[PDB]
Amino acid sequence: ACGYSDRVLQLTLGNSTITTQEAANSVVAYGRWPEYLRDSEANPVDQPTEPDVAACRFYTLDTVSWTKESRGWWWKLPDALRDMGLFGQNMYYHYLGRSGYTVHVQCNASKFHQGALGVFAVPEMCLAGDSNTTTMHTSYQNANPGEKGGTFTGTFTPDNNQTSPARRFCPVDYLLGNGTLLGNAFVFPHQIINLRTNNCATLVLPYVNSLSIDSMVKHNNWGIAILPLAPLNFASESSPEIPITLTIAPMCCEFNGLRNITLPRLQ
Amino acid sequence: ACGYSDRVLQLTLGNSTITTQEAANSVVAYGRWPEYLRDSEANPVDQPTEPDVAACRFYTLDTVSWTKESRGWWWKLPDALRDMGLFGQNMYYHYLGRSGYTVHVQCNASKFHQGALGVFAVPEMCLAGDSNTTTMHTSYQNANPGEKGGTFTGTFTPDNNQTSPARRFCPVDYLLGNGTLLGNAFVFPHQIINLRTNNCATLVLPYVNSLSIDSMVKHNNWGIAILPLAPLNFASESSPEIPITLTIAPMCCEFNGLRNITLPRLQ
Amino acid sequence: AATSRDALPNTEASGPTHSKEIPALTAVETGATNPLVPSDTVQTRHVVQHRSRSESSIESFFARGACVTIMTVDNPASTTNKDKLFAVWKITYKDTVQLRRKLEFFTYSRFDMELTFVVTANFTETNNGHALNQVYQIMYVPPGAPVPEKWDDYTWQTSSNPSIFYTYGTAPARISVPYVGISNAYSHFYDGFSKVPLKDQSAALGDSLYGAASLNDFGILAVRVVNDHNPTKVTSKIRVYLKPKHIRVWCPRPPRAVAYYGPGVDYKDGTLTPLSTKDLTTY
Amino acid sequence: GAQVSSQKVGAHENSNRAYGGSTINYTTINYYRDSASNAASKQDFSQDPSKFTEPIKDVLIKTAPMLN
Amino acid sequence: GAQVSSQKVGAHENSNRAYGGSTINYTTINYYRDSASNAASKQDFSQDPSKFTEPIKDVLIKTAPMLN
Repeated sequence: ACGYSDRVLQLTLGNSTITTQEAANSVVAYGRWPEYLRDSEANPVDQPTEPDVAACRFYTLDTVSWTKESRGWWWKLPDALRDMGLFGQNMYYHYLGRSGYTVHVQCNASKFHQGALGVFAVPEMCLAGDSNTTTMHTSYQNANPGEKGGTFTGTFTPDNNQTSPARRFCPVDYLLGNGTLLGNAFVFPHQIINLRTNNCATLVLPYVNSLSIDSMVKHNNWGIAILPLAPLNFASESSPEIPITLTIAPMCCEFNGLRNITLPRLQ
Repeated sequence: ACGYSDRVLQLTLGNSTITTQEAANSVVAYGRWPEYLRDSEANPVDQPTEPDVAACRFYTLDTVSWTKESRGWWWKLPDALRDMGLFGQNMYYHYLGRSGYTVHVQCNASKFHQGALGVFAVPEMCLAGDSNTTTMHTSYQNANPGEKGGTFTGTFTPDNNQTSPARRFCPVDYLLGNGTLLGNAFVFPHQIINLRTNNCATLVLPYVNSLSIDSMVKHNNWGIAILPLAPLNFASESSPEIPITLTIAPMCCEFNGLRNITLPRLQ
Repeated sequence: AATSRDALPNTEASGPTHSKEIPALTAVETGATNPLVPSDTVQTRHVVQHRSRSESSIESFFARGACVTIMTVDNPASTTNKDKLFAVWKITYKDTVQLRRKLEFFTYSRFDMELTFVVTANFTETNNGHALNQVYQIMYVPPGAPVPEKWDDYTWQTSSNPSIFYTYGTAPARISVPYVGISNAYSHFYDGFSKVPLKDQSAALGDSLYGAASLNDFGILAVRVVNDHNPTKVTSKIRVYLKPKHIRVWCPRPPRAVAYYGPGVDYKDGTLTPLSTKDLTTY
Repeated sequence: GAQVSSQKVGAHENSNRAYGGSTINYTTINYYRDSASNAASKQDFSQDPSKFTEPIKDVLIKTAPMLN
Repeated sequence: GAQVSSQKVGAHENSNRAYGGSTINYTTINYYRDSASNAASKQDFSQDPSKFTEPIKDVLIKTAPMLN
């Protein structure tokens, strides 16, 4: 028939609308698409609140610059958003929050650039710290970078300061930060944005967790981790730079047990 | 049959529950009870968000002490709440907000005290300022007292400071603050808490306004104004004091056009 | 209906071609992997494939029973100046590399732990002595119950603590345990903290280690030597073998690449290099 | 309350029945009241690798061009 | 004189029958003539906590006022 060719889409969750044109026909985590909590598998007994449009819409976090020495970036979703409009305010106001997602990683170049960004959505992405003395001692304040997110590194560097430590993650890239080869990482729901072709990757992630509905302030679920597979090159020029920018949208979310406002020591 | 005598009630809007025992069978503003915006009379075209339980529940504002020299108090509802949980956060996040209410004015004494508090719910309660020079010049910061609310006065006192004025309302009590006799004020939806009998008054107020759904940050709707009709007396004692305390609950509310957060100069 | 012991879809025959059909060409961006069958990039004959995946099934992968831990305990002479040794191991597979890597391929798991005990024993000291066939008590002390103080204390009365009395030299003891998880699958990987830090509190009062969930998920095993202080001191070792029976797994995470370090995914330096050398142009 | 099932014999000579014809069964009896004590019945299934191999917001025909 | 009963399986994979359908049973056989020797059949009941919670010389309707 017509130009309804896989390459063009028009996401509209909430009152925001993405409309990409090099679009590599999107991924739906595990076939399973995001949905609300069926009474059959519900847990908490009160009335679950549902921001619906108030939250469900697309929130652009902040852009990351992408050079030659760029070694990758990583977000922790449940947290990554914590500010972004009402999904930020509802986030804290409740003890329990089950939320699904739709991550649209935006990044386009000219026909003359080259490179491939593997956008991997890892469920329960436990990245490893940096203290050869004690394990897991990584500090919260530091463990949840939010809107800014963290960034993979070249080679591991042990934190020696011990009068008082730096308590951060030292996520090495070839080991996908969680001590396990990147080349094998293509097992999680993912899309490679390969500059020649598509100029974005869209993965719809349905809430996955050992519990019906769980916490948010505490426990994280999905975690995005974008790594440059094919390093960026442009013309015999010292160094080129394109700006990768993700926009996430919390879908079918619901929260239980309203309280007083949570105010975590994020500083 | 049983003790389902008018004197006992059990309000449950949201996850909060009031259960008074001297309860004077409640008032429903104008027969009309609070409800959502029927498509037939809707106005703004986007999807209206509805906090439902997230907001609908009962929020206790702060208590007011009630002595002999007490001359009355007044709240501006749409505003009065502005903080109170999510109905506070949703309040600001949208350009339009239609909200209904259920004000339960709590205040009980012993069989030995005496007095009557006329709890009048005045729609569009425009109280008068205090500058015999310019009219309506009353400042916002000052015009919206929130959780704390304002208080009626004995006799009018003109604001003379004019290098720069005090810009406040000077609401006289016999004139219900809006230059109109109190004795005639029994025309608005109301209940007199008469210490001998009932120890609370419950008025359910359905959103009333010339518009389908209007603003909140700006335009106010209902305004409560509690005035001591029968002054408080107890035993040949210098002065007695009972503490009146209201608890409001925003019902069938909905808000349109999400934006960035509003942050009014309330200071 | 498609069980694990079926027989892979038989290879269909296929001759020449020149179609505008383009099986061979993919485009990995879609993340989808071309389900190309041998029958596509070559002319195949009609093979009647008998082979079946009956052994690689999630159930059979974990069909063997792995050694979760070893437990040293010993019965010394009454006159021993030191207190009598009764080992106490906290139920948690994460002690040995083997079963820990198998489970770790998957994000979540629901299994029925079927614990078996191969208990052994020798005479410590050079002294030439004798010992009447010892009997051991393997008391399961549920998360939160009181962990045993002395070797012979009240805690061992076990009025409500699932315990087993193994007589030395006999068919190795076995006790099946059903999914004892608080959640709906044991989370092989927990991202997030057990206590959120809150501004109106001291940095200490509300802190916690990353990845840690429940203080005592599975539980603890108290194992004593039940007999009394005997002149000939006999040390014993109780190797516990856990075999996940009725099991289920979710989200296929990539296998551990570098040597394990502690209960948390963290990794020590040095061990950081896993691969081997090979010339990009030598078979 | 016998649980008789068919084994998957590789048609071995004098095993009971094969290339001379016949089937092979084995009796089972759950003995304990607590299910988590039954013998792992090994009669497990097999799903299609699609929820991992072929997961897209559309459908993919192999003979077709990938990036339409 | 077999005593076959149904176990209360938690619909576990390859346990015999669950979310693919099916039930799970277990055979029992009283072996001793003296009843006080049989295995505690665990198929115990549950009464209403009323003879302890709600014990009154009348009836109590919850929505009603306690002290009438």
